[PDB]
Amino acid sequence: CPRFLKVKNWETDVVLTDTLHLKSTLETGCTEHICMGSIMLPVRTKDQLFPLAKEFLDQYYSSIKRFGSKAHMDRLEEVNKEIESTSTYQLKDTELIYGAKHAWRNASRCVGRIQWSKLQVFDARDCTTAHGMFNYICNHVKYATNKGNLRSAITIFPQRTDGKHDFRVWNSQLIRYAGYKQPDGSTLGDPANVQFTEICIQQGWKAPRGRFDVLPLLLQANGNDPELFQIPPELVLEVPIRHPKFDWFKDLGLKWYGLPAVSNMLLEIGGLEFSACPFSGWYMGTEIGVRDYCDNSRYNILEEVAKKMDLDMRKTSSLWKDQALVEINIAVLYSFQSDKVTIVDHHSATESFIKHMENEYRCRGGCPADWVWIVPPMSGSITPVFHQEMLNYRLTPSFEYQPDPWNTHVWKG
Amino acid sequence: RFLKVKNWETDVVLTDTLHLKSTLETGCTEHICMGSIMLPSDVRTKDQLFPLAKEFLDQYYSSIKRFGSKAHMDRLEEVNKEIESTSTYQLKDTELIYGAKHAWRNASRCVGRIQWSKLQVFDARDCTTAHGMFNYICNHVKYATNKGNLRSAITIFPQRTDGKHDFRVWNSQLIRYAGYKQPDGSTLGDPANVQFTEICIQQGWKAPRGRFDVLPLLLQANGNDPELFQIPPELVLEVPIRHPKFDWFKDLGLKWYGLPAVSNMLLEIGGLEFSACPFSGWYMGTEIGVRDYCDNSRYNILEEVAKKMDLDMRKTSSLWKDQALVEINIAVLYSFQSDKVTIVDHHSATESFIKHMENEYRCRGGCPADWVWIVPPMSGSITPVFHQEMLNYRLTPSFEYQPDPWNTHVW
Ligand code: HEM
Ligand code: HEM
Ligand SMILES: CNCc1cccc(-c2cncc(CCc3cc(C)cc(N)n3)c2)c1
Ligand SMILES: CNCc1cccc(-c2cncc(CCc3cc(C)cc(N)n3)c2)c1
Ligand SMILES: C[C@H](O)[C@H](O)[C@H]1CNc2nc(N)[nH]c(=O)c2N1
Ligand SMILES: C[C@H](O)[C@H](O)[C@H]1CNc2nc(N)[nH]c(=O)c2N1
Ligand SMILES: [Zn+2]
Repeated sequence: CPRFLKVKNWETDVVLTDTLHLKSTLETGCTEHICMGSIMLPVRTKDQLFPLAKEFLDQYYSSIKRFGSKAHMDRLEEVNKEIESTSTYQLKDTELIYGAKHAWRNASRCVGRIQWSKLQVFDARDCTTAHGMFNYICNHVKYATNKGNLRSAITIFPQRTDGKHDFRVWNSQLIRYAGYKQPDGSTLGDPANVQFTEICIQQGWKAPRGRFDVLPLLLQANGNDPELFQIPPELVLEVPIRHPKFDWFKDLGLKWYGLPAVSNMLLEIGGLEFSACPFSGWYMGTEIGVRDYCDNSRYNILEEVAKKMDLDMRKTSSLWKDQALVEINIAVLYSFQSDKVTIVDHHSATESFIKHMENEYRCRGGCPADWVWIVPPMSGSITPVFHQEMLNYRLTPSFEYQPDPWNTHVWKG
Repeated sequence: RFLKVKNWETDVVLTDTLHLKSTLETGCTEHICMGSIMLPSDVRTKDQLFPLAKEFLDQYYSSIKRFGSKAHMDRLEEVNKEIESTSTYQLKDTELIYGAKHAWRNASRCVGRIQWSKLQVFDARDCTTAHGMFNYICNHVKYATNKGNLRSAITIFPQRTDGKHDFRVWNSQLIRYAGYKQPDGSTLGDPANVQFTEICIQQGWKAPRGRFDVLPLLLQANGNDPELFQIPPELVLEVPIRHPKFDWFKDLGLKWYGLPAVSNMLLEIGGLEFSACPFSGWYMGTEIGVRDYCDNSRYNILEEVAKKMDLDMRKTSSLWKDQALVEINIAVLYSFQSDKVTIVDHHSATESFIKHMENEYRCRGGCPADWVWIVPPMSGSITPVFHQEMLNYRLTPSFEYQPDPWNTHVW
């Protein structure tokens, strides 16, 4: 724990000094003997709860310039009594909004954080049933989509109590396409969603069995068995994919949804755990064009595209894969822009992230960042983040991973 | 303590036990990960040296299936006596070769390690002068180049003694191009070599002030002041860069050297330190086409190529940078292949490394790997290493960074 750590940008020689890392609480997974930097995935008693609450409230009252005020001390007193009496406590609306914005600010794997202070927070802590969850999520989807002019948002459902009454969205993302495993081993739709699609089918979903079927919401309230709901199609904004020069690209039959919305993570604020907290922003082009379309384990279209460009596919050293990859990503950006749906290219997004990061070092004393996730999955070193040294550490409030609900849920019947 | 790594493309999970043998530290802690830091953070004494020797001799004699044998114990005793008596010791040829091959095997930032056992080791421990060093290095360069059919090699000069008599190659690579300032204010040649080029000039180099001037070697023997030598031009194989479809590409006047040879690292074996140990393999295309040619702080040619292709350079979202990048890298590979000079593309190299990883996990119980360096600087996720979890840890024998000699050297 040196008081100071420096990071260097090897393109510009800009050096920054991190002090924020001293406020780090959680573990990284690394030790002095091993680095787990590329590892994807490396109730609560009142004893451990009041320090977490106090730490959070101190940060909140500092940020509003009321540290040590009567208001601050009264709040600490109030939360303390509430914890020792009820074993938990409730956040004020202001503290909830602060908490969610800062969990985003602290998200070291997110390149989009220049936007963190612009987040619409929907307080759904009065929700009690799956039907109510469905209503709240429809409203979030409509607000966030904004007819293509996307707005960042998060909807926060009631916190965990004894761990037996959890709210969960079983979908990993609010909008996703179904995947179907055929008897011959082939896959229709999104191969990554085969298992979840099967769960949905088992729960009674009638699958149209096409290549781009929007999955139903599977929603769990208060620890009850989850229930199926179909998002109104008119709320699901989609973009057919075409290419500005290649007129055959449309006949690939590709489209994607406009709203990226993560729904399987846990929001921790002041020791409290919000197990259902779907959040959404707008896409960076490579997410679709590189990963969704071109991962071997996803739609995997590099082959067909390269064929239609008539590239030399007999030797990898022709770089036919790289050539097709670029065209596909051009087409995604082109399509979204043409239909006036918010999207950002990986050049713009990484450039903005560097400006954000430098701003954060100056005003906050640091910006935790995961290089392995921040660097885009194509053209890495012609973006500025590639050459930027980053320190990764964990601040709270935070977004955390949690087990998949189908592995832990106790079925009521 | 027994760690698992998962491939998220194939769902294959491997179990690493080799990390438990890790000696050196990572830079990371439980509170902060320094995985993206390029460089995280004086003789050895008698007491420090003998356990290092034993650890090494133990793994050597294990490797030849004679662990705990008479010859094993005999060698341990002999080295022990030699250290006690002379405060250092000398490696047997067999041990030197083993150690060098395993330093490569342990290089966590190297994607090319499937080749680790096929390394030609040149023992230059009898070298005493800078002229001797020059001769050894010329022979290395000729052997490794092999008229375009490259062969991996390392040349190992005398080990550090009291630290006052270090052998050093002052160049960071055996072959690189000069960089010059401008009254124009711009930069001619390789911008990353302006400082070194000035030192060469200050030491008396006659610079032709061109865009691709092979730098002279600056060689330091036995702690003496470094001396200048020019590598015979006919030993430095270069490749003119042309494109298989774009006839205008040759007009850029681009070329690059065929031999990638690192000369500024320190080789540690059994606690002994070899401060001058140039090694060489063959290029992966992206090294030249992505980094050397398109880094903004390097030859920075993206804009020029983009213009020749007549792409829309008004908006970043047209991905004109990305399109030019691919074409530049197509040309590099095409040029090397056409001139019959060994090169590997990033798809081929990363596929090899995945096979090497699986081999190492199966027969060794792990493979230390730095994902940040192993994933190529373009088209990351369409190479298999992107989806491969890797554990990074430090085994010896190893190649280590050391301070640049011009900051340490007392003249
Ligand atoms: C507003 C525009 C945004 C952009 C352009 C953006 C960009 C990205 C991208 C490209 C990723 C990587 C996704 C992946 O590879 O699976 C990511 C990850 C992440 N983002 Fe952002 N994001 C945005 C908004 C948000 C918001 C509103 C939140 C929360 C309130 C957020 C929190 C996170 C978190 C927690 C991750 C890690 C995801 C994981 O571990 O699976 N982001 N972001
Ligand atoms: C024979 C084919 C080889 C290939 C294709 C290959 C590939 C690579 C590449 C692409 C890098 C990254 C270099 C950079 O970005 O600056 C690298 C680094 C490295 N390689 Fe290999 N290499 C080969 C041979 C060797 C040999 C023969 C040795 C040692 C005897 C070696 C040891 C290392 C080390 C220590 C690094 C890290 C160097 C640093 O930290 O700057 N490699 N290799
Ligand atoms: C570790 N990868 C998790 C994963 C795999 C496959 C697909 C996804 C995924 C599916 N649909 C939407 C997303 C959106 C991710 C995201 C979230 C947010 C808030 C913003 C943004 N630009 N991107 C991811 C995630
Ligand atoms: C951290 N980057 C150090 C650096 C910066 C700029 C240029 C270089 C460089 C220059 N010339 C040759 C190299 C060769 C690296 C290498 C070594 C070996 C043994 C094999 C290989 N394929 N590639 C690197 C290295
Ligand atoms: C800051 C970051 O660590 C730095 O730019 C690294 C990234 N990955 C790299 N990977 C390789 N192979 N070579 C490099 O020089 C670098 N540079
Ligand atoms: C094993 C490795 O950590 C894994 O493939 C990571 C690499 N970097 C990533 N980066 C982003 N943004 N998203 C990802 O899913 C991944 N996957
Ligand atoms: Zn680490």
